[PDB]
Amino acid sequence: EEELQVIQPDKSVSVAAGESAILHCTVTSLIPVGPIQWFRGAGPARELIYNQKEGHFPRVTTVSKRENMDFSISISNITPADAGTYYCVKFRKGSPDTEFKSGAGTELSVRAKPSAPVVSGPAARATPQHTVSFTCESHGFSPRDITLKWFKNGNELSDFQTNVDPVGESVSYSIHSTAKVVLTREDVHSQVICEVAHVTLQGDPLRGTANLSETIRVPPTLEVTQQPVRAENQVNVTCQVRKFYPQRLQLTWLENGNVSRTETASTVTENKDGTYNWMSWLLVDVKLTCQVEHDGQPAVSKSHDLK
Ligand SMILES: *[C@@H]1O[C@H](CO)[C@@H](O)[C@H](O)[C@H]1NC(C)=O
Repeated sequence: EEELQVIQPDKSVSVAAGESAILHCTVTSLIPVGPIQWFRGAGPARELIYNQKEGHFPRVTTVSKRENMDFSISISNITPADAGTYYCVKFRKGSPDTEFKSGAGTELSVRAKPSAPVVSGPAARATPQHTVSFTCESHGFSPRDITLKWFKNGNELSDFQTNVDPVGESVSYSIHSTAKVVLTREDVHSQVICEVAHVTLQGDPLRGTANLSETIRVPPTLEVTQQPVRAENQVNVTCQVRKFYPQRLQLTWLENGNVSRTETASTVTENKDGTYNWMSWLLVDVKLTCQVEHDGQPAVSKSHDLK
């Protein structure tokens, strides 16, 4: 009978997060007498995973009598934090029991899905033809390999920068990406999309969206005119506030620098591009000024004179 050998037939095992991992180990001899123990890591600070003779290991279960020679284990509910190299080790009986021979080790790698991509646009709004940044973020996947793409309404974008961290080794990875997007006057109904592809994903990439309606500001055009009034000594003066977004607009009517009336747009019409239209009118050497404050921005105004 040849001397006891500890045999770990698998150099590496790959498990999906949440599943059970099987770590195989068989010993060739029953002598010398002593327990088999499982560890993660070797040398300094190795972690006891299972002890055949005593203790509680709820996650550990035996995969196989006194002539038992198979010491394979199963570990339930795997997480990325279980990744590492596992060693099956034979000890000689004693108090305490001394180490005798170690298996060659089995590397356990764990597969985790990326989290749903979160897309954030800038803090303040911008007008058409401005460039704005969007950030995309996804965490906790392994392996490190991943693919990130950006789209604006279906067209893939190219102007972006991506980072995966750690650059070094870890159990889970994160991805962070920033894309530069040029706003047009048609973006109220537009959407920016960040999609990630990973092996743990059954064909369909995870997507994160951001609606440009939250980011765009389209300033109103003003137009002040005068209408025929039946009664004499009266003129209908109108201000048309057209094609604006969002719908937050305050309008003050002025008479030679004197506040005649203030108003908030309440019932607007909508255009095909998602912007709104509104109009205010009042019955009146004299100047009339239609003064507008759109979405908390600096007042703009058109002035008009009396017949
Ligand atoms: C002033 O003109 C507007 C725009 O045509 C109209 O809707 C409004 O009713 C007019 N005011 C009066 C008193 O007719």
